[PDB]
Amino acid sequence: DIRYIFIVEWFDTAASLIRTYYLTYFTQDKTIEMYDLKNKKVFLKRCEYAIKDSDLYIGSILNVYSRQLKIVDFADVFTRSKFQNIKEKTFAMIKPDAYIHIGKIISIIERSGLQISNLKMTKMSQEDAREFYGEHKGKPFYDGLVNFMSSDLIVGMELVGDNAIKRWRELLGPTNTLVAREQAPNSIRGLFGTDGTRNACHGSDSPGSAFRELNFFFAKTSKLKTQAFFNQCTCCVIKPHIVKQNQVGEVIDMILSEGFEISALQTFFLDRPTAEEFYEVYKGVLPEFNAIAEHLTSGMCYALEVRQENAVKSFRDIAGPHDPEIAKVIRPNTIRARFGIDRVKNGIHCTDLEDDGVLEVEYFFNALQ
Amino acid sequence: MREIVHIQGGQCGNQIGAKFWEVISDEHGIDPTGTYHGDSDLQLERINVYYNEATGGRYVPRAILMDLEPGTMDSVRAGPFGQLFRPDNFVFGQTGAGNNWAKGHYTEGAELIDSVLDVVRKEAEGCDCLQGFQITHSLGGGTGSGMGTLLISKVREEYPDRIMETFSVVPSPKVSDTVVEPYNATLSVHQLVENADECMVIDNEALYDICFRTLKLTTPTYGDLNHLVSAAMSGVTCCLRFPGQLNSDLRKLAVNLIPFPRLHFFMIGFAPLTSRGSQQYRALTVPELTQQMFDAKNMMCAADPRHGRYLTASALFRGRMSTKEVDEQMLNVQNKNSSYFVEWIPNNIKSSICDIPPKGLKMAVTFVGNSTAIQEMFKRVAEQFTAMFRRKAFLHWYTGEGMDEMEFTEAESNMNDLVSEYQQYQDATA
Amino acid sequence: NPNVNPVFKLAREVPSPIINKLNADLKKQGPFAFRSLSKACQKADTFLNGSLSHDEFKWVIKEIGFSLTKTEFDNLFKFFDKNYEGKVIYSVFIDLVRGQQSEIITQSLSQGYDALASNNGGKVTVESIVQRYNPLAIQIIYPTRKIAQDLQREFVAEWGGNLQQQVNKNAFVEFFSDVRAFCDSESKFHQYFSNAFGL
Amino acid sequence: TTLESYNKQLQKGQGTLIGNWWEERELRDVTGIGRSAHNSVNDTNERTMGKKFNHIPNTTNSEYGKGFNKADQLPRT
Amino acid sequence: MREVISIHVGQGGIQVGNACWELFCLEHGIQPDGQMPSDGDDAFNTFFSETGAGKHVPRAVFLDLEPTVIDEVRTGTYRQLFHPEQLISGKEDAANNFARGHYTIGKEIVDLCLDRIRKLADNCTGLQGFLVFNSVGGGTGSGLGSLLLERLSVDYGKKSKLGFTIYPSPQVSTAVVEPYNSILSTHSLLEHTDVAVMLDNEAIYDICRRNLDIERPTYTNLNRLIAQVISSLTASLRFDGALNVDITEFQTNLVPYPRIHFMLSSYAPIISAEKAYHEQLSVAEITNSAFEPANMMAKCDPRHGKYMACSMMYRGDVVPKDVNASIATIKTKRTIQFVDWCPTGFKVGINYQPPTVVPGGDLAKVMRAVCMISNSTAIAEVFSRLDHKFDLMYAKRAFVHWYVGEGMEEGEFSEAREDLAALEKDYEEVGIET
Amino acid sequence: NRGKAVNEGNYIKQRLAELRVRSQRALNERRQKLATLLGREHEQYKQEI
Ligand SMILES: Nc1nc2c(ncn2[C@@H]2O[C@H](COP(=O)(O)OP(=O)(O)OP(=O)(O)O)[C@@H](O)[C@H]2O)c(=O)[nH]1
Ligand SMILES: Nc1nc2c(ncn2[C@@H]2O[C@H](COP(=O)(O)OP(=O)(O)O)[C@@H](O)[C@H]2O)c(=O)[nH]1
Ligand SMILES: [Mg+2]
Repeated sequence: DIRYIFIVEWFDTAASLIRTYYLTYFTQDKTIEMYDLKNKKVFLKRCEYAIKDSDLYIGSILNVYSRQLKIVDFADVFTRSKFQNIKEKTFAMIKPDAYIHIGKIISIIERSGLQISNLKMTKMSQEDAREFYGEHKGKPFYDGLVNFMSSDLIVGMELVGDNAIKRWRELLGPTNTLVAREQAPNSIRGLFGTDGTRNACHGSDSPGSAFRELNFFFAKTSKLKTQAFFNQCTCCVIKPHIVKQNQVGEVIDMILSEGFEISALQTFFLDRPTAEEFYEVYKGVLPEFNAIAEHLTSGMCYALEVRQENAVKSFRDIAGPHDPEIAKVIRPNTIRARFGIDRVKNGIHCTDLEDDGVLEVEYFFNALQ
Repeated sequence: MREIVHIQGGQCGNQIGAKFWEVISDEHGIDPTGTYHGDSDLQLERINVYYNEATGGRYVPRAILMDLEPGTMDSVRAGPFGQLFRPDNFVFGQTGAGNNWAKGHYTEGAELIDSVLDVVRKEAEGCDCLQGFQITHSLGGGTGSGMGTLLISKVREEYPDRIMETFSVVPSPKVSDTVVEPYNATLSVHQLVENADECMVIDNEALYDICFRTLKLTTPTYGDLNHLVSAAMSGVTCCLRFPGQLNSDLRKLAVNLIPFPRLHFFMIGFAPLTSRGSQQYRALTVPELTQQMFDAKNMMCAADPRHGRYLTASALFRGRMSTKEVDEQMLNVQNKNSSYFVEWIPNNIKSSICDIPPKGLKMAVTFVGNSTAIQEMFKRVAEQFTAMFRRKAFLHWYTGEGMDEMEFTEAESNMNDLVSEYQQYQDATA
Repeated sequence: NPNVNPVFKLAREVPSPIINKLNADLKKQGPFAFRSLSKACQKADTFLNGSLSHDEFKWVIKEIGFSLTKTEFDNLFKFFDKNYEGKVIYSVFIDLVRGQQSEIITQSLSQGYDALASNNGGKVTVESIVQRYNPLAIQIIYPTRKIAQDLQREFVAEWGGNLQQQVNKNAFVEFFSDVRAFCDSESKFHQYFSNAFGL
Repeated sequence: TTLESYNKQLQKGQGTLIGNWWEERELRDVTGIGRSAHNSVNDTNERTMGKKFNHIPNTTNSEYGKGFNKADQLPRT
Repeated sequence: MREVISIHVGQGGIQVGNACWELFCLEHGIQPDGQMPSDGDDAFNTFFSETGAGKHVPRAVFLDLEPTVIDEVRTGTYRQLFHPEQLISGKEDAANNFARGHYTIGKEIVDLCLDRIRKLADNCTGLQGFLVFNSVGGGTGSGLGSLLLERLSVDYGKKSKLGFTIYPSPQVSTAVVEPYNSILSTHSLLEHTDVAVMLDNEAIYDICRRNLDIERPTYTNLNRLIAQVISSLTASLRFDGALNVDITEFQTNLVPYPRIHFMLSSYAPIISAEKAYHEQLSVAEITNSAFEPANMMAKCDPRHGKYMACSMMYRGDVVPKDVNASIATIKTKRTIQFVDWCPTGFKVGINYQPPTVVPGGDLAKVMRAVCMISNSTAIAEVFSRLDHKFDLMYAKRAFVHWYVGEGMEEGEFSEAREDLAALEKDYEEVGIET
Repeated sequence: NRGKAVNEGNYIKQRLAELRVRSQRALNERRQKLATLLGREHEQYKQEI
């Protein structure tokens, strides 16, 4: 048949140096075999580990046999071509009409097959807004679009996948919302568009432009600071196992519908040593510290800032038990119950101490910024 | 620094030197226009050894082209690479040698040798610090054999310490190119032992054997043969141009290849030589290179080394190899052949390495051997010379320009004495 | 001294043998091999800015079928990357490698495009080129034993899968110019132009 | 020595299949001039040396300073 | 306020110094440029002198009679650090003849070398001694190095001199006239140097293979072990510790007699990047690995001779007792016997700075090791073989004519064999039991 | 003269720890409350189940 190949390197802790392995990928019967380029010794051979098809691609991570690998680059002619198709790019963006509908739009995106590679939190400042939409200066649509962008919070996303430049467009629906209902009732515009100026979301019309729009947002030299205020708020984290199971959107709306005013959703990549500095509050305390930490470094994770008249405990109520197993029987209508799986991979995690609410939210949004 | 000077003569010398300059220019990046199209910065740091520079920037060879007849010098210029030479370094006569010593070394050459000597001295005084002179000349040829030896004698007399190299295409036992081959042959070696420092015989017959037995070209041409000797010469001077782990100079070999003052006859070889067909089917390992270089047929001398002994020899490796492989193979070759190397000398095999190999090849070596096998070469030439001197053949020509039969007498005595003293060590034991 | 030039170098020169020898080998692949290098260029450059990164060039180059040694790549990148800005325009790469374009050939190439658009009223489509041509006109540039029935298969395969893909005039010259490099004579290439297009 | 003989000037093809045919076959594939180009000059470098793998390796003396161990750059605590 | 002066000569000397200075520079945070950002104890005065603001300069003296290798140091990866004029270069090569490198061409570089060394000494304030690396089986090192040692002695006197010589091996060597080069160098060094270490080529190969599973090494790999041994030897002078060792404490501790002062060294443990973390590498076993016959860096069998004096310098987080436990273990072991007149013949120092590994090295990170630099009468064999070779090849004046022409006298060779025979007799006599 | 760095430097280490004690002890106590919160939190649910 056909075989897929990859190059893998592992950053041990006991051994200072970093090796380079193979991780052969038999597509016929879902098997994983790993070989090392150096010293010519068969490393791991012909045993399935049940890795989903879509996981393999450059930049991601996957954990196997207590050792967590990171494919760095491709190896041979055939491997590149098969997946090289999935590298196209496009910038998404949602205007402040659907701020109360943030959770849903996230959900439907995952169905199409695209990916939410990154996402941040910004309120478009008036000064640097003008540099954006530069090509729209001449038309009267400029002035109308100027203020609306600066009114309220905005959410920006980057989609990585096939035909994202257009596949985003077709699902995203025609520009004017009103016309969408007559022709495309089942489209983004159809369900959440009021008028032309309040069109729900947007897409990049041109690739060459598509490069431009992002360099404004996720580039290191960016004029969009993470707007937020660090008073009277409690932080919760979507643990990594969720972003793999495709319910990130579903978890978001549930908290929003409870009367909580969401302010931001952002993605952070943090390695093993950094993670341990977050759960030190549980370092030797009750929760059997060692097991949990190692998972949080098994993939990305979204961070959520939440607010309410009473921050810490109230949000905890709907989050009114550490183990989901007890949650199902006696609190079926709690967040943890619906999505929790086991003792150590329990969905959401919100602060459970009154006086430390400010710092934990600050750490995700002040120190690591 | 420590640049060298090259002197060639006769038609054979002209061809060999022209092809050597071709290969050297190709490797160092010098093109027919004489301009620089080099790629690696490592291609100019020691360029001055074989080239000079002047205003304009077209690098020039410091060679000498000369002979007693105008045709050969005329032919070399007309071909490609003929525009690199200084137009001044063409010194030529107007009569021709005709395969008679006296017409080359006493009257005509004496009339002409002054210009060549003057040009050589000017080039030497110009060069910063001399290292030695290497000469390509044919003993069997008329003009070169005689007046070339006069040139060598004069140069050595003028410079006491600089070392002299000598490449000699001696006649072959079977394929002969002259009815009077030994006269200009034996006497030349008679006169060469006292002055020349390093002599490395090259045999035409071996080239044909080596060619049709390994290279496998159906119809070889002189251009092909010249290329092998050219590569040998190019490799002879590797470390002096390029850096490496353990550099070696010409003097090092002399202190390492000349146990006695009068035994300075060496035989050379090249590898790996492979036909155009099997190039990709054979590995390139230190082991595979070892067997070929000692391969009895691969040696360029007419006499097969398996009929004598080995006193001293050096192998100058080029390219990136691992020293560990180099030394172990040397021990294997010196041990598993318990009787091929004189027993009173310990570790009679030389090693060397350079960190830049010739373009277009992975790794190759040049083998230099002080082998007693050469005794057959001299004995055969001397035997034929005595056989044809028993009858005073052709003597009237030689006696007609200041040559007396007794001078010929001295040469044959020198030849026989050299043969006997050189053969003594084969039976001599510690 | 006017009679004596100073040669020297004031501007970088194309390395040459690294570039030319690519021309010789790339000849043997086939008529559409030259097109193969261009396509592989676009496919790697799925971002539409104008070039490929440092390593990807290795990826892009090592797909057509040239496993050049490092220096072979070493010389080429220095000449192409003027100031090591981090990117080298691939468009220039193709213009230098394939060969040279004569004004008449480009003029002839444009004329056929106008004629093809004339029958369709100024519109372009791969269906028209697929529907009308001489598959035997490729025989003139190099003979072959393949059946004419399969030849049409190669023409569609080397083209895009969809039959309604947009085609630009600048693309038309580039597409044929890729073919021309395989032919060794200008007269032979243009006669294919008439024979293939019946003009 | 009875080479040559039953094969005259012919370009391409399997030849006459007599004697030592295989060895010279590749050459004509490599380039022009099957043998001893008549008097299309034959480059002497083509025959004797063989296939060319053109590259100049590094000095191998300048290999000391260059060395990197990525595992020393982690942010750690 | 303590420093040392390093003397490097010869091709092998230059290459070994390259690795030694690589390790030294990496061990102190000074990047190749010469700037040390750190991010401050005066631990860098031992080998480097502050230049006024940032950049440093190593107290190095480089000599070679050929421009090939000297130039590469000026065009490689360290072209902005070394002093522009402290890299002395020659004009012509010695060509592996001792006479050439000792009387005609070697006498027109001694003045410049003495000038540079005088400036180095004057700038230095607490010069502890000299460290010299030179090769004897070659041209430049044997002659130029020996003459330099002679001049240094005659100039300074009581200053100690340590020599990490590079002698030939039993069966693996490059030169065909190497033996002659050795005897004269030994005759010169025996009466002017204090401490020397045999570091033959052959032994290093065996250790490299049998430990690092690298069957195709190169000189570069061998250089790193020598650099590590030098670094471990000299660390105590500059890094803090509990039981310090001063280079002064080798002349008065590891040379029973003024004439017999030849000693052979070893280094371990040497474990690759795979066989590193799955063993114990404890203090107890490492010591036993140091005294194994095959581990030593010189092709000299220890089991064929008595031991007369041994010194060990531990490094890392060793606890003192485990030093004592190992000492007692080796002492009790019957396989090893000590000379009849050395009741207490160990002198151990303990340091604190852990061993450091150069990047991309074959040596994986370790936390303990011992650098045995002991001395033993077993070295008699190495001098036996060279003397036998000299006799065999000088029996009938082979290769002699080269030497007599350069200036050397015919009768000089008589003296060298005389001194070598005297030294052999001294070694044989000293080891006898009371 | 060089002793000033040691006198001033030695000051840096000793104070650093002292400041640490307040950081830890202040950090220790909050460790005490958390165990109480979950414990009593867990105890109830044993009855409730
Ligand atoms: N182990 C080891 N030995 C070396 C190295 N470099 C040189 N040598 C020794 O040097 C000897 C050969 O001498 P040379 O390379 O000519 O150096 P030299 O002794 O200074 O003589 P010169 O040619 O004048 O430089 C060999 O037998 C080696 O033992 C090296 O990098 N590692
Ligand atoms: N291999 C080879 N040998 C040559 C060539 N030209 C001449 N010779 C040899 O040189 C000898 C003739 O020497 P020649 O040039 O006439 O010297 P001259 O007689 O002094 O002029 C012949 O025996 C040939 O074997 C050549 O191109 N290749
Ligand atoms: Mg030298």
